[PDB]
Amino acid sequence: GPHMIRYNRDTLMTARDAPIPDEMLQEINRVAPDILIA
Amino acid sequence: TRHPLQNRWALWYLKADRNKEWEDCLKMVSLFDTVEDFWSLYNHIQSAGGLNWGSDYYLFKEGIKPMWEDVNNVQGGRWLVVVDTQLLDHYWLELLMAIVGEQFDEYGDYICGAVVNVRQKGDKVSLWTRDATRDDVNLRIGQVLKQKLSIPDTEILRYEVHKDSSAKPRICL
Ligand SMILES: C[n+]1cn([C@@H]2O[C@H](COP(=O)(O)OP(=O)(O)OP(=O)(O)O)[C@@H](O)[C@H]2O)c2nc(N)[nH]c(=O)c21
Ligand SMILES: [Cl-]
Ligand SMILES: [Zn+2]
Ligand SMILES: [Zn+2]
Ligand SMILES: [Zn+2]
Ligand SMILES: [Zn+2]
Repeated sequence: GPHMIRYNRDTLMTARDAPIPDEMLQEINRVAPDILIA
Repeated sequence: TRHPLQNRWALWYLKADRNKEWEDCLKMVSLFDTVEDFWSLYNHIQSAGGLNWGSDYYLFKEGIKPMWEDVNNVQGGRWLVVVDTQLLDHYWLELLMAIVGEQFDEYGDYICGAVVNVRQKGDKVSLWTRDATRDDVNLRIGQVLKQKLSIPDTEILRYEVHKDSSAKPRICL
């Protein structure tokens, strides 16, 4: 089988981007509306 | 563009409410399992430093509740980092990147999740691990933690056993 999938800090930071997926928006607004910034 | 993570992670949020038991303040917010969704979530929720006092974030592997009582945590413990706002945000985000990026070498299976507590007395960032009896594993995890978060050698981190928290550090680094 394949190796563990890893992302070092530089790779994650470069990948950092934009709207969020609507499903995610729905979930945050429904259970934790006060933390949402969107 | 899709970059899958090794694990699927759940963000939980605890909003203080003096008229609720602790567990009833805890809510699972969203799950994600790609880098893109990790950043979408992080970029569109309140930073740890921006949370009201008494509030928490938890980031735990799918299927693990962020509770001492969870079968995955009951024999476990946490590395604890005490703070005293940019420093707190930095500790939290560096820790999140280290865990979702699987940066704990061969000990990733022992990672349960991370916790940030926002408190007037002093904010806390913790890394929960599976087995408090494995000093070798937890020491290595602690060393990566201090390195990734740029914690000074003079700040002595404590590894605390959950069973004790539920009722003195087992390890110090
Ligand atoms: C992580 N956790 C916290 N609690 C409750 O929350 C308290 C710890 O609360 P806390 O872990 O959020 O830290 P805090 O800085 O607020 O604690 P303090 O320094 O003692 O003031 C415990 O006394 C429990 O009542 C918990 N209660 C249960 N049953 N299970 C848990 O996993 C759990
Ligand atoms: Cl950071
Ligand atoms: Zn390879
Ligand atoms: Zn190999
Ligand atoms: Zn998925
Ligand atoms: Zn940082």
